[PDB]
Amino acid sequence: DICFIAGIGDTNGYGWGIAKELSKRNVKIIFGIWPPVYNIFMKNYKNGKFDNDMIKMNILDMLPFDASFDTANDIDEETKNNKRYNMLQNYTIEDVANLIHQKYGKINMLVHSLANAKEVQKDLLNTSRKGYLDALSKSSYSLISLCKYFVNIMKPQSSIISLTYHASQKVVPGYGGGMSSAKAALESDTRVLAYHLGRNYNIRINTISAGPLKSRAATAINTFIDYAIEYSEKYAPLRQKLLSTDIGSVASFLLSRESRAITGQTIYVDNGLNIMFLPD
Amino acid sequence: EDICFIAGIGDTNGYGWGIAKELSKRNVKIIFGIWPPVYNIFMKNYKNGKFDNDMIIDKKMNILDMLPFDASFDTANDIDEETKNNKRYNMLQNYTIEDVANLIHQKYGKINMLVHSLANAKEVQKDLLNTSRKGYLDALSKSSYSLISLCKYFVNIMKPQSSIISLTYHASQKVVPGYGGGMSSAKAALESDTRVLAYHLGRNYNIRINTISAGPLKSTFIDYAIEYSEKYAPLRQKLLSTDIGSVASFLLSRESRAITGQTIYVDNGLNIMFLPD
Amino acid sequence: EDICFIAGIGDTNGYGWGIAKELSKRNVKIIFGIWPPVYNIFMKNYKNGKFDNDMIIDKKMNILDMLPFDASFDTANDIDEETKNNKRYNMLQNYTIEDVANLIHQKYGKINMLVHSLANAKEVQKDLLNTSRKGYLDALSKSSYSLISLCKYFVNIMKPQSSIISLTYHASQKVVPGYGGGMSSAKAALESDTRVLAYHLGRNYNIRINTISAGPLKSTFIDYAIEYSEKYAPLRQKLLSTDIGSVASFLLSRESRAITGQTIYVDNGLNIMFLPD
Amino acid sequence: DICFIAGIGDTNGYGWGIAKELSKRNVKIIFGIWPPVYNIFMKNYKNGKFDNDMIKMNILDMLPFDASFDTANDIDEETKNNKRYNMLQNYTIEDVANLIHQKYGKINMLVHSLANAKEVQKDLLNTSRKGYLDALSKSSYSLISLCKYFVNIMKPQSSIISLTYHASQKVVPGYGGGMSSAKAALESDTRVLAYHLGRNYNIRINTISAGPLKSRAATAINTFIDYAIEYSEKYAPLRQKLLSTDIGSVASFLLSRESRAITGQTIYVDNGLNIMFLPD
Ligand SMILES: NC(=O)c1ccc[n+]([C@@H]2O[C@H](COP(=O)([O-])OP(=O)(O)OC[C@H]3O[C@@H](n4cnc5c(N)ncnc54)[C@H](O)[C@@H]3O)[C@@H](O)[C@H]2O)c1
Ligand SMILES: NC(=O)c1ccc[n+]([C@@H]2O[C@H](COP(=O)([O-])OP(=O)(O)OC[C@H]3O[C@@H](n4cnc5c(N)ncnc54)[C@H](O)[C@@H]3O)[C@@H](O)[C@H]2O)c1
Ligand SMILES: NC(=O)c1ccc[n+]([C@@H]2O[C@H](COP(=O)([O-])OP(=O)(O)OC[C@H]3O[C@@H](n4cnc5c(N)ncnc54)[C@H](O)[C@@H]3O)[C@@H](O)[C@H]2O)c1
Ligand SMILES: NC(=O)c1ccc[n+]([C@@H]2O[C@H](COP(=O)([O-])OP(=O)(O)OC[C@H]3O[C@@H](n4cnc5c(N)ncnc54)[C@H](O)[C@@H]3O)[C@@H](O)[C@H]2O)c1
Ligand SMILES: Oc1cc(CCCc2ccccc2)ccc1Oc1ccc(Cl)cc1Cl
Ligand SMILES: Oc1cc(CCCc2ccccc2)ccc1Oc1ccc(Cl)cc1Cl
Ligand SMILES: Oc1cc(CCCc2ccccc2)ccc1Oc1ccc(Cl)cc1Cl
Ligand SMILES: Oc1cc(CCCc2ccccc2)ccc1Oc1ccc(Cl)cc1Cl
Repeated sequence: DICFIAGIGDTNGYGWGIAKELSKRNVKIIFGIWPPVYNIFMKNYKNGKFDNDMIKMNILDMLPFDASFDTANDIDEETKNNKRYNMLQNYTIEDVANLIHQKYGKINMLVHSLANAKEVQKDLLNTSRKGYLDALSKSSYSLISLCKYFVNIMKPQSSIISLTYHASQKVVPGYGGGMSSAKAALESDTRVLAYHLGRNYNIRINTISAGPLKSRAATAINTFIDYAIEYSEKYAPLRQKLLSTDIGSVASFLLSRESRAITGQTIYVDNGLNIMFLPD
Repeated sequence: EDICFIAGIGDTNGYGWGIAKELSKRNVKIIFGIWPPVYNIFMKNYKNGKFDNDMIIDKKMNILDMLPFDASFDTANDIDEETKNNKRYNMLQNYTIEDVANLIHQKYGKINMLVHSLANAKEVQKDLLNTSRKGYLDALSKSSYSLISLCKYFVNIMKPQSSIISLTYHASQKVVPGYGGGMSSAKAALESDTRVLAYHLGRNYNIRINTISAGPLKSTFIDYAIEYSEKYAPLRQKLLSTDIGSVASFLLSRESRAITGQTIYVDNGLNIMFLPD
Repeated sequence: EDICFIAGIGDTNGYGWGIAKELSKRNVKIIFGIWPPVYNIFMKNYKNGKFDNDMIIDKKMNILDMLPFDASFDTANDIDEETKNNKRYNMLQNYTIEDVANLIHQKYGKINMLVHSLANAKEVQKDLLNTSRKGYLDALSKSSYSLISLCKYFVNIMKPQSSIISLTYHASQKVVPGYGGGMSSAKAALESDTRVLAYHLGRNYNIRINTISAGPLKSTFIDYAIEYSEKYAPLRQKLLSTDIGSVASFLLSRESRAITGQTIYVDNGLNIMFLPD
Repeated sequence: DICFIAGIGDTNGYGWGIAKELSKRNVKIIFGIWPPVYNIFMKNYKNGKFDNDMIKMNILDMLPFDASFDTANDIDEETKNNKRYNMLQNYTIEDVANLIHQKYGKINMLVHSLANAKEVQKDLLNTSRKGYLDALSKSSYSLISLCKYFVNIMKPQSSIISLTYHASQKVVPGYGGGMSSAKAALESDTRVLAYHLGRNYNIRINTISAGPLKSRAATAINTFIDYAIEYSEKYAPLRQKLLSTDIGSVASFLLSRESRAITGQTIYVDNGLNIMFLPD
């Protein structure tokens, strides 16, 4: 059992919570880390910062990974030469697939745990074409392409999950930049992918619609997350605090053979908030 | 020590059984609630060892008890004289929803898992337009309200962070000609009630409730459904009662503590398709 | 010459009226079906001119007839002796669903528009978990099965390409605490049945059926709903009974010939929101 | 009553059916026409080809329009110089808005009736990043931007509609190139837009999920439409043939004041096919 986790940058997000829970079932974890935060994440690892947070994880490997790039030929010269990518290799999608396959053979688990939008702070009406396409490229297409290259290094009857948010289905003002659009496309693509992957590969794919968690990404939005969290803890059917390991144990289930008959689905792990119409 | 009450088994050929089997792997103690008119037959078969092969898990299914259980009666007060006189029922007692909760609580204490696994529609063969008021309401009574009454009465005998599931079918959401008698209507109400119940039980007791929308299991038209499913579903493998079982087991465990009010599809992904390919 | 039967009016303060008004603009002849216990009061008020202002369209609403109509009885056969004896009912006749279809057909011939605009739940004040089996099934009987029985009996007296609508509410799909007694369950069943009925009626009679999910109209918690709606809905204007009326008119016309089996939201867009802003 | 129809190229699609139905209610129609097909469409108009099809429409104007371009500054040099754009002016989104406002003042109706995807023939898994982003840019973002520039030349209480397809919600193999993704994003964006447009502008926006129609675009897909049409006519609850004027009269209703309380909605005009699970 080996899982590649694409999109972890610290211990405060869903990626880490998923890693933690998979470790409990003795799953081998490989981190794919965005080069802008790659070095600091490494430094904190060896300097034992995450030691309190790993309570012990089985981290097979930690690789540079940028889901903007499908192959080495896609890397633009500027990025190629950038201070933070300098200096790094094999971080495209095709490249990490190959690298992982060489080091470890075929894997059976894949987690898409990333999203990005340059103009998330703008509302949809005010988002540029460029910002909107960026959101879809990094948050949605990246999943499709992740699948395309990893299906060849995955066995049957492997499993894939991604993370989404209810703003795709119902209006959440402030979730801007085309992020709502990107989540809607990703939830749709999850179905279409589940069809092709199931038929041709006997591989499963689902997505988890998570509730609010105060992560790096969540703060990128101009107190929105604080309100989100506070509103959820007040109005959700379940009033417990939502933890990243709550999503993690659900991710672990979806990735395991116990969920062998579930595919193409959007599964809500949000203390039930999604079921509410009117505040209390 | 976890205990699960499974309401609605009649043989080892349905979802209830598949759910019992998977739960047993987690060392969950099982209590069966069985429709009185087939209770004695079931006990006989069980005694005659007909289920021995079905019970093997190198682990035996630990069946704590098997009780007569009728989802159409809420309390002793609701038993009509015609069933009181009735052959089968005459030699059985304490089979109303409240009576069974009291029995279980008395004999074994509080439980923490509840499975609603039962449906009945006396006119399931007639299409909706030709279903009588009597047939429709019977369908709703047995298949939908029974869930609410189960929750009403079993919540008092459940631990906090307990979990509840029922079984539903996609005919509630999309048209399946042949799934008649108001069974579609009953499933739609059940999925809606699952949300409303999730709010109440969640806020007032910290108890979760979800429903599993299952693909076809041979437990006529069922042969069509199964064939069509196996031809057109994203996943080619045969859908097993234990495929639903392992999902049920997870929803009933604390691994799913943040999931409630949901309809979870366990159907090889058939629900996602629009047109045959 | 188009004729629409509107089942479920009691005053000029609800959706039924708003729908009658808008249809009148299209020169549709209106027949009202009125719950017997308020039939006489309604006739009196109508006679005493209490509705004259409400009827102005420089066009008068053309009310072809007003008949007693009870959605809980399918045929003369279903009338229980307690209602037979009953004060109000005693002096009225032919108010069962089949009886009214026969009357209308006899007096006026075939119609081509049908509106189901009625809901009743005797325990609407209790939350779902505390609703009795009796209260739940009453809700389903009056609010959901009544639609099926209406279609069953009125289809024989309708022209081809006729059209049918009912009224529903979003509590079926998302939790609205306070909308109790199984009204949420009833609405969920009604929206599902609308699809199943659309298939049967569409294939067998080329008749369409849809439902309108309406926002709140003051016709307690309703004051909350209306206030919340007017604060948080995408559209600020007040939701009028005639906002539902004009949508109903369109769904009942041939302009919507390719729309059937749908739940159409007329609620200022409130349904699309997740969190208050 | 003036309506701008963005995305008509002949009389065989939904745009024309919508034009026809709006004319019946005495609405003034302005066509926005993709420059690749602009000249031939004009030529056929004056050469009376469409005369049989206009049975008489009130065509206020016919303008070159390319929804790929938000402003003149967005036009790339090659396109600017292309044989078919040569030669044409004011065809960006900002430009047609301005032009229409100068000629006619403010309008009250807008129809987004276009879609495009370079790789529609490929299935999702095999779509490139570039193809996928093209689909979203032309089919989805174009609506957002159309709204952004037209809201200023529209009165309250104006109305906007677009066209979508059920492949966003359920799997339709063969609807490739990210078109499924684009429709899912567009249905989501319709909600988010309905919120901002309703609150700030008292303007409505909805989308029509249409059934199959043998149009130019529909044939671009590698007999798929023929099967679609044939399957729908066999299995839809309503077995009448679906006409472009069936959508048109629904479009007319949504655009009119009769639908003043409907917004953010996906309305199915498809003889009811969407409600079916199992074939007959
Ligand atoms: N936090 C929430 O409230 C919440 C709610 C619902 C869904 N989600 C989803 O969960 C997922 C994880 O987000 P999170 O909340 O854990 O924040 P996070 O910051 O912990 O995770 C996002 C990670 O993705 C990485 N990343 C961004 N762009 C990348 C690229 N081009 N290549 C590779 N890596 C890149 C970042 O380094 C970052 O660490 C996201 O898909 C998000 O949309 C989050
Ligand atoms: N089999 C399928 O293809 C399928 C698909 C979707 C959903 N389901 C659902 O799964 C659940 C279990 O059914 P199944 O398919 O396993 O068949 P099953 O026979 O195993 O389960 C139904 C059981 O309910 C019991 N029952 C009937 N009336 C009762 C009453 N008044 N009181 C108590 N119990 C009563 C019967 O004894 C029967 O054994 C049902 O709720 C059904 O709607 C089944
Ligand atoms: N008002 C709202 O906020 C709202 C919102 C969503 C849906 N609805 C729906 O609109 C429909 C009309 O209700 P309304 O809000 O206009 O109030 P209303 O009083 O105008 O309509 C309900 C009518 O149904 C009649 N009725 C009750 N029991 C009956 C029976 N057994 N037989 C025949 N008729 C009976 C009553 O006389 C009553 O006048 C209902 O179906 C309701 O569920 C209302
Ligand atoms: N035909 C169907 O079966 C069907 C079904 C559901 C939805 N739809 C939708 O209806 C809408 C109209 O499509 P149709 O089927 O009528 O085909 P169509 O070819 O008649 O309409 C598409 C038009 O959009 C124009 N267009 C394409 N790219 C453009 C750009 N960059 N700028 C401006 N114009 C551009 C084309 O010139 C073309 O005339 C589309 O959104 C389509 O997705 C069609
Ligand atoms: O996909 C999500 C969803 C949430 C929930 C936030 C809820 C909320 C409510 C109002 C305003 C903002 C956010 C938080 C973070 C998140 O991931 C995001 C969003 C945006 C970017 Cl650019 C990156 C990432 Cl990782
Ligand atoms: O809830 C379900 C769902 C299915 C799925 C297949 C049923 C089907 C499929 C196609 C056509 C007709 C019927 C099968 C059985 C089932 O349980 C049913 C249905 C009806 C009654 Cl009266 C009781 C039970 Cl336990
Ligand atoms: O079907 C509906 C829907 C609403 C919408 C508001 C109701 C509401 C909102 C918030 C809290 C509680 C109730 C109001 C009235 C209504 O009709 C009802 C409801 C209940 C019964 Cl017994 C009859 C009828 Cl005619
Ligand atoms: O949005 C749609 C939807 C349909 C319905 C086609 C149904 C179908 C089924 C199987 C395969 C292909 C198409 C047809 C055309 C259409 O518009 C499209 C689609 C793709 C492009 Cl590139 C352009 C346009 Cl205008």
